[PDB]
Amino acid sequence: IVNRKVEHVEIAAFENVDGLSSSTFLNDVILVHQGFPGISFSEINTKTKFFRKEISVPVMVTGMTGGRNELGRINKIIAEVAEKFGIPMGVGSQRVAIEKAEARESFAIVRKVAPTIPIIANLGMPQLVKGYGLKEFQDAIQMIEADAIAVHLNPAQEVFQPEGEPEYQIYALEKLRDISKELSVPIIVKESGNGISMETAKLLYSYGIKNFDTSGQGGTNWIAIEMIRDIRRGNWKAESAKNFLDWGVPTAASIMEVRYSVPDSFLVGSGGIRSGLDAAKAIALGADIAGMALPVLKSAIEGKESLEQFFRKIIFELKAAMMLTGSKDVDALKKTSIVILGKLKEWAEYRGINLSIYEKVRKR
Amino acid sequence: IVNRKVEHVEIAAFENVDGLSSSTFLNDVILVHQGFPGISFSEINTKTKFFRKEISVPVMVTGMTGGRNELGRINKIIAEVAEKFGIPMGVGSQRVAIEKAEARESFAIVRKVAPTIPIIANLGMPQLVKGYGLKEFQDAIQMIEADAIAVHLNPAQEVFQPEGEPEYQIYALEKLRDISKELSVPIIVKESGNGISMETAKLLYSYGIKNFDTSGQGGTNWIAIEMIRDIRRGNWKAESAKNFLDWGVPTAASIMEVRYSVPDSFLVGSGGIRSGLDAAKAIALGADIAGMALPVLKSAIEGKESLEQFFRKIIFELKAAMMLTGSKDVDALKKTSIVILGKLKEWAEYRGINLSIYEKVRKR
Amino acid sequence: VNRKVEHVEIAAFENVDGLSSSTFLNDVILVHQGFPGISFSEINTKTKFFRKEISVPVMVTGMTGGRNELGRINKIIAEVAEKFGIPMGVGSQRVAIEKAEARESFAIVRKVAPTIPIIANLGMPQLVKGYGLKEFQDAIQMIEADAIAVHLNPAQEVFQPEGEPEYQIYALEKLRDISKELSVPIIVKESGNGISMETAKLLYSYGIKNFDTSGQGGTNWIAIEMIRDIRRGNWKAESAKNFLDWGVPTAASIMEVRYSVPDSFLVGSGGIRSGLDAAKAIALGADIAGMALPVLKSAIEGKESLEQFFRKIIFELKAAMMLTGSKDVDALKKTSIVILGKLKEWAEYRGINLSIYEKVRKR
Amino acid sequence: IVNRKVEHVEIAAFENVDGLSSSTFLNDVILVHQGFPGISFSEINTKTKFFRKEISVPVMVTGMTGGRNELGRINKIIAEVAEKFGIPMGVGSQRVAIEKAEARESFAIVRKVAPTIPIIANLGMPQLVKGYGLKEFQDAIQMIEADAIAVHLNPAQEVFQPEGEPEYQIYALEKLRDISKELSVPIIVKESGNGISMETAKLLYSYGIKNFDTSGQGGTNWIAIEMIRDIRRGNWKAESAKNFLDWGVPTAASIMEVRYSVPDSFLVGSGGIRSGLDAAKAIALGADIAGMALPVLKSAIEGKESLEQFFRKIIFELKAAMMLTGSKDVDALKKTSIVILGKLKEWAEYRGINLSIYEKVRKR
Ligand SMILES: C/C=C(\CCOP(=O)(O)OP(=O)(O)O)C[C@@]12Nc3cc(C)c(C)cc3N(C[C@H](O)[C@H](O)[C@H](O)COP(=O)(O)O)C1=NC(=O)NC2=O
Ligand SMILES: C/C=C(\CCOP(=O)(O)OP(=O)(O)O)C[C@@]12Nc3cc(C)c(C)cc3N(C[C@H](O)[C@H](O)[C@H](O)COP(=O)(O)O)C1=NC(=O)NC2=O
Ligand SMILES: C/C=C(\CCOP(=O)(O)OP(=O)(O)O)C[C@@]12Nc3cc(C)c(C)cc3N(C[C@H](O)[C@H](O)[C@H](O)COP(=O)(O)O)C1=NC(=O)NC2=O
Ligand SMILES: C/C=C(\CCOP(=O)(O)OP(=O)(O)O)C[C@@]12Nc3cc(C)c(C)cc3N(C[C@H](O)[C@H](O)[C@H](O)COP(=O)(O)O)C1=NC(=O)NC2=O
Ligand SMILES: [Mg+2]
Ligand SMILES: [Mg+2]
Ligand SMILES: [Mg+2]
Repeated sequence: IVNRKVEHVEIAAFENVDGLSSSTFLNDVILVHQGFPGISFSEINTKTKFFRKEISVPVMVTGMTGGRNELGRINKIIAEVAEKFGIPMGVGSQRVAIEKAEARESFAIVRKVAPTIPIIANLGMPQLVKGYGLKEFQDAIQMIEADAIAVHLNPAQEVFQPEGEPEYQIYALEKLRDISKELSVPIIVKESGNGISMETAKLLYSYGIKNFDTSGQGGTNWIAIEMIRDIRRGNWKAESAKNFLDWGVPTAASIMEVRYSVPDSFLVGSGGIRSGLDAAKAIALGADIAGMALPVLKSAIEGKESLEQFFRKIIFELKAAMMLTGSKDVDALKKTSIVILGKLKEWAEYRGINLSIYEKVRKR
Repeated sequence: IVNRKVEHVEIAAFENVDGLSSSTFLNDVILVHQGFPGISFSEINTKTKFFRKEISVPVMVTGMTGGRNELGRINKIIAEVAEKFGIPMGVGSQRVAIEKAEARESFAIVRKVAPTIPIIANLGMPQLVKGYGLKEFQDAIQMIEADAIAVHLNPAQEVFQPEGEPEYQIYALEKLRDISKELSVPIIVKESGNGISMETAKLLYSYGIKNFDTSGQGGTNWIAIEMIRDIRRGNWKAESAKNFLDWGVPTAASIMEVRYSVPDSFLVGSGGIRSGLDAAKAIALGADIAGMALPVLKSAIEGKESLEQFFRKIIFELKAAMMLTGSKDVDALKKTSIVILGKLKEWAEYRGINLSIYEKVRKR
Repeated sequence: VNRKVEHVEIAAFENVDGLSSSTFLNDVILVHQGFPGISFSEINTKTKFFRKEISVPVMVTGMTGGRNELGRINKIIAEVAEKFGIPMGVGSQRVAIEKAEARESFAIVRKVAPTIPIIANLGMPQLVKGYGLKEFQDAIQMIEADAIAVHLNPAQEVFQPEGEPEYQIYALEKLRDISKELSVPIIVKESGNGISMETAKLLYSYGIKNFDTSGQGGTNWIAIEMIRDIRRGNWKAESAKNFLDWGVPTAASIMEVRYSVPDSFLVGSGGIRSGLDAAKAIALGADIAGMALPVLKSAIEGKESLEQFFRKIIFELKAAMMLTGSKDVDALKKTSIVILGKLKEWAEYRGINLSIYEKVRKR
Repeated sequence: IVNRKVEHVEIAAFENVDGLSSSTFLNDVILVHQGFPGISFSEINTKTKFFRKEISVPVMVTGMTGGRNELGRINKIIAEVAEKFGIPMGVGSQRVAIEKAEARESFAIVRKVAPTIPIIANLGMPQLVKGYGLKEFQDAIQMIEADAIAVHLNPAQEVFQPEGEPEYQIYALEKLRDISKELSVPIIVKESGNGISMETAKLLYSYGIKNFDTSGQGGTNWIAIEMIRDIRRGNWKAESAKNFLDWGVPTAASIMEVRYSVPDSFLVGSGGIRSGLDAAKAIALGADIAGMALPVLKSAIEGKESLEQFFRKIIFELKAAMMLTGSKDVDALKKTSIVILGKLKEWAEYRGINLSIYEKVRKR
C-alpha cells in the first residue's frame, strides 16, 4: 500500500495523465466581458467562508498524499505555502496511517506547519464497508486537528486498479450518516476524477450530506493512472481501462448537476482546474470554491518558491476574471453573466436542467 | 458460391472494412457515472433470458460462416467457447448447405460441441422469393437443432456484389408470415451492416415479426467488402460502392428506431459492438442483448485461447459499466441514466423521436 | 469567343469544383430500408420533362458552344444524351446571335439528338441590353429547342474582368412579355451561386414556374473568374478570393425553392457528382437532378468515357431507389430523409417549418 | 512612455496578433445570395450619414496612434487617403499630447491634410477617474477640430499591461455624463478588442451614451500585444495573458448585443473587419458603419499607394456584397436577408436574444 502511494505520485507527476482523452467541458463556459467593470482592481475582495473559518481566496488544495516520509515532505511544502496564502488544504487518504503508525507523521506535519488554515482529513468510502467507523474517523480528524473530513468516491479507480475490489453497498451510507451525528466537524463527499451526478448527489443528500466536491473528468485521469499501473505489470485490464478513459461526468456538468439537484449544497468545483480563469468559471457556474490537486503536486515537487509562484499566478488570473466581469467580490462572481454552449448545453438539456431555473439557482 | 464464403471471411478478417467511412453514433451516447454505485462488483448479475433459455451474459455471437471444412473449424472454435461462456451463437447463411450436402457438417459441428446454449439458424430473405419455404427453414433449423432462425436483410450487399440480384418483393413477407405459423422456433429478422429503420421495423411487425437484430452501420461494412471483391475483379461497380460506404442507419439510431416504433420487441443491438462498454451502451439505449460478429471471427482465427480472452475482456468491460452506473443486473442497466448528444440527437429529432416518450419506452 | 474556350479549359483542368464551397448534401441522409419491398429489376426511372418523357430524372445543364472545337464537345454530349434518353441544355447562345459562324456549334446538338428535350440558353443581362422576342425565338429555332433557360450570373459578372452586372427589374417585365409569345416554356437557372426564396418568389410573381437551383458546392464560377483575373494580373482576384464561399448551397436552394414555390418544376443542380447526390436532390424536393462539369470532363475524354459516366450515375441512382424502397421517381420524392447540421440550422433561421416542408416535398 | 506608443505600433504591425486564438464569429453570419438583384452595379449608392456630415462609404478608420513625429507621419498618410475617399478617421489616444506639448503636431497634421471628413478625437476612460475633465476633452477636440470624441474602454489591456492599473469606478460615468452636456460634439464609447456586452451598453446608455463602437474580439488582440510586451521584459504576467487570449465578446455577438439592447444606438461594428464582405456582414447584422484599424496601419506603413489600393479593394468588396444581395444602398443592406448559424446562434439564444424581435430591430 505504501509503494502504491509513491507510484501514484510518480505516475501523476511524471506520466501523461492530465486530461488524457477526457474533458472538463469548461471550454463550453464563457464569462461575459464587461468593458466598463465599475470597479478598480485594487478593491477586488477574494475572501470567503470555509465552514467556520475565513479564507483568503475561494480555492482549495484537495487531498493527494501522505504515508511515507518523502510524501510527508511534499505535504509539508504544500501546507506551508497554503498557510502563507490563507488557502485550505486536504490531505490524501489516511487509511495507511490508521494501519501503520509510522505513517502518521507524514500527515501530522501539515498541521504543525499550517496552524490556522482549514485542514481537511481524508478516508475512502470503501473503508466504511470494510469496518471503519466513528473511531477511525475521529482518529483521522484528530491526527491533523482537521476542520472537516472528506470521504472519497473512487469506484472507477478501484475497478481498474490491479489490487482489488469495488465495494459500495448502501450500508456504507447508513454508517456515514450515523458517524456524522457523533463527529464534531463536517463531512465532505468528493469524487476522484469521474464526477458527481444528480442521482449520486441526491442519494448522498438523502443521507444528510450537504458538502460536495465534484472532482469531475477532464483533470487527473485516475482510470489512466491505473491503466499505467496495469501496463507496467502486464495486467490485461490495461486494454479495458483504455476503453474507459473518457468515462465520467465532466467537471463543468458535475457543477451544474450538483448545484441544480441540491441548491443549498456547499460545493467545491474541481477536476482539471488549471488556471484562475478555470477557477472563476467553476465559481460562476455554481461552485462555492474551486479545488486543485495535480498542478499543486507538480509545483510542490519543483519546490517551495515554485509553488508560491503558482498560487500568485492562480490568484492574479482569478482577480483578472473578476475585474473583467465587474465582480467586486466572490458573491458577485457567483452571479456574473455567462454563456453556455456546445456539448455542455446539450448535456444540460438532455438531463432536464432547465436553464431558466438554473440561472436563478446558481445566483440566489 | 462456396469460395465466396471463403473470400468473405478473408476480406472481413484481413482487409480494412471495420467501420470504414461509417459510424455507429455510439460516441453520441454517454452512460451517466454514479460515484456511489450502491452495489459491489461481485454481486453484479449478468444473466438474462433468450427465448426459453437462460444465458450468462446479455451478448450473442451473430451469424457469419459455414459451408466448407475450414469454415466449419472456425464455427467449432466459436461454438465451444460460446458454450463455455453461456453465450448464444448464430451460424452463417445455410443456403450453401440446403444445396450442397457436403456443406452440412460445417454447421452441424456447432451443436455437437455446444449442446446447451441457444443456437440460431440463418437463411436470407431473397431465398424466400426464390422458392425456399417451410421445408428449407425446418431443414436449416433441424441441421443444428436451432432454438430460433434468423432471416437476414442484405439488399445493400446484394446491390454492390458482383454476382447478382437484389429481390425483396412483399410476397417474401407473406411467405415468412405463413412459415412462422408452422415453425416450432421463433424468427429473428436481422440486417447485415446497414441497420433497421422504423419503416422497416413496422412493416416486419405488421407481418408478425417481433424479434429484431439491428446490425447498423459503423461495424463490418458489407458495402466495403463487396467493393473490395469488385476492385479485385476489375468490376466497375467498385467506384459506385465507394459512394455508398456511409449508407445505412447507424447502430445507435437503429436501436432507438426499433425500440421506439416497436416498444415490445425483443431486440439485439449490433453492428460495430467492439467492447463491453459498447455492449452496455446498446442495452441502456434500448436493446435486450448486444450482438457481435467480426471481432469474434478475428479472435477465433487466432485460436481458442485468444477467443476466451476476448470474451473475458468483453464481460469485464460490461460489468465495469454496470458497476459504474449502479446497475446490479441487466434490467437495471436497461433503465440507467444516459445522455444523448450530437448527430444522434439531431437524427432522433428529425425522425420525430420524442425523447420524453423515448426515455419511457427504453426504461421498460 | 475566346472567353468561351478559356471557360471550358479552366473548368476542365483547373481546381474549381467545390473550391472553398459546399452543397450541404452531406447534411442530407436517405433512410435505409432493409426490406425494400421491391426488386432491382422493377425500378422505373422514367419521368416527364414538359411534353416529353425521359428515361432518367437527370439532365445535362447548359455549358458551351461558339467555336468548332466547342461544337465537337456539344456533339459528343448530345449523342450520348440521345442514347440514354436524357435532356440536354446548351451553353449561352449570345455568341451565335451575333457571329453567324458560331451557329453550327449549337445546331449540331439537334442533328445528332433528334428526340430528347433540348434546352436553349440566353443570359438575363441580355434582356436589359436589347434582346427580346426575336432573339429568344432565334435561340430556340436554332436547335429546335423544347424550352429555353435564362441564366442568372451576377456573381460571375461582378468578378469577371470584362464588364458589367446589370439586373434592373425591366428585364423581368420583358421576360414576362416574351413568355406570352413563345411556344416553349422558360426555365430560370443560376450558375453556381443558388436561388433563394426571395429570388424564386420574385421570378414567380412575373410568371416563372420552372427553376434550376445551380447552387454553390459544384462548379465555382467566382473561382473561374478569379483564375482569369490572376492570369491577367487583375486586382479583382484577391477580392474574388473573399467571395469563394458566396451563395446558397444546392441542398438549401432546393429546400428554398420547393418551399417558397410548392408547385414549381424544379431542377436540383450545382455539385451533383453521383447518382446518390442526384437521389438526394430529388428526395429533397427537386423533380430532376442536373449536372454540367463532370459531363464536360468525361466528354473531353471521349464518347465511351461519357457513356460509362452515365451508366455509373444511373446505377447509383437506382441503388439509392432500391435501398430506400422507391419503385419509381415519385416514390423517391416522398422517401424518408434525415436533415442535420448546417442545413438544418439554415432552414430554421430561414423560417422553413420542417413539418410543412415534409408535406410540400411529398405532395 | 511615448515609446510604449511606438512599441504598440511595432508589435501590431509586425508580430502575430491579428485574430490570435480569438474569433469574430463572422463566419457564423451568411448574407443570402440573390440571383436576381433587381439593380445594376453602377447604381449602387454607398453614401451614409456620420453625425452632421455625409460620408462616401459606410466605413471608418478607428483610432490608433499619435505621440511622436514618426507616428504623426503614419497619421498623415491615413488622413490624406481617408480625405480622398470620403472616409471618417479616428486618431489614437491623445493623453500623450495633453501632457507633452511636442506631441500635439503628430495629431494636428490629421486635420491639416483632411479638412472635410469627420475626424474623431480619442481619450481613455481611465483618464476620467484620474482627473481629466471638460477642459482636457475640449483640448483633445480643438487640437484636430474634431467632429466627435471617442472614449475608449480597455480594462483587459490594462490588466495585462506591465505598467499599471485598471480603474473603472462609476464616478467616471457621472463625469462623462456631465462633460457631454458642455461639449459641442458627440461622444462615442468604443472598446479595444474585447467587445461591448448588453450590460455594458445599457449602463452607458443610462448615463446618456447613444454612440457605440463594438471593437469585439477576433481582430487585433490587445491581450496578445501586452502578452508580447510581458514576454519581452520577462514579466510573469505573460503566462497569465496567454490564458485570456480568447477573452471577450466576439464582434458579431457584440453587434447583436448592442443593437438589441439599445435599438436606437448609432453603432460602429469593428474588431477584425478585414474585407468589404466583413464590413457588409457587420452592417447587415445591425451596425450603421464598419470600423477598421490594423489593416489600415499595415498598408499605411507600406505607403500612400498601398493604402489607396486597400480602400479601393474594401469598397469594391462592399459593393459586390450589396450587388449580390440586391442592396441598392446602405439602408437596403441593413435590412437584407441573412442566416445566423453555429456558435453565434447559441450565443444569442443563451443571452435571450429573441431572433424574431432581433430581425425587427436590425431592420427598423
Ligand atoms: C481516487 C484518488 C485517490 C484515492 C486513493 O486510492 P487508493 O490507493 O485506493 O486509496 P487507499 O486505498 O485509501 O489508500 C487518491 C487521492 N490522492 C490523489 C493522489 C494524487 C497524486 C492526485 C493527483 C490526486 C489524488 N486525489 C484526487 C484529487 O483530490 C482530485 O479530486 C483529482 O485529482 C481531480 O483534481 P485535479 O488533480 O486538480 O484534476 C485523491 N483524492 C482523495 O480523495 N484521496 C486521495 O488520497
Ligand atoms: C450480409 C452478410 C452476410 C449474408 C451472406 O451473404 P450472401 O453470400 O448473399 O449469403 P447467401 O446468398 O445466403 O449464400 C454474411 C453473414 N455472414 C457474415 C460473415 C462475416 C465474416 C461477418 C463479419 C459478417 C457476417 N454477417 C453479418 C453479421 O452477422 C453482423 O450482422 C455484422 O457483421 C455486424 O456486426 P459486426 O460484425 O460486429 O460489426 C452475416 N449475417 C448473416 O445474417 N448471414 C451471414 O451469413
Ligand atoms: C454562369 C455560367 C455561364 C454563363 C456564361 O457566362 P458569359 O460568358 O457571361 O455568357 P454570355 O455573356 O451570355 O456569352 C456559363 C454556362 N456555361 C458554363 C460553362 C461550363 C464550362 C460549365 C462547367 C458551367 C457552365 N454553366 C453553368 C452550369 O450549367 C451549371 O449551372 C453549373 O456549372 C453548376 O453545375 P455543376 O457544373 O454540375 O456543378 C453555364 N450556365 C448557363 O446557363 N450558361 C452557360 O453558358
Ligand atoms: C485599447 C487600444 C488602445 C489604448 C492605448 O493604450 P495605452 O498606452 O493604455 O493608452 P494611453 O495610456 O491613453 O496613452 C490603442 C488605440 N490605438 C491602437 C493602436 C494600434 C496600433 C491598433 C492596431 C489599434 C489600437 N486601438 C484599437 C483599435 O482602434 C480597434 O478598436 C481595434 O484594434 C480592433 O479593430 P481592428 O484593428 O480592425 O481589429 C486603439 N483604440 C483606441 O481607442 N485608442 C488607441 O489609442
Ligand atoms: Mg481505496
Ligand atoms: Mg445472398
Ligand atoms: Mg452572360
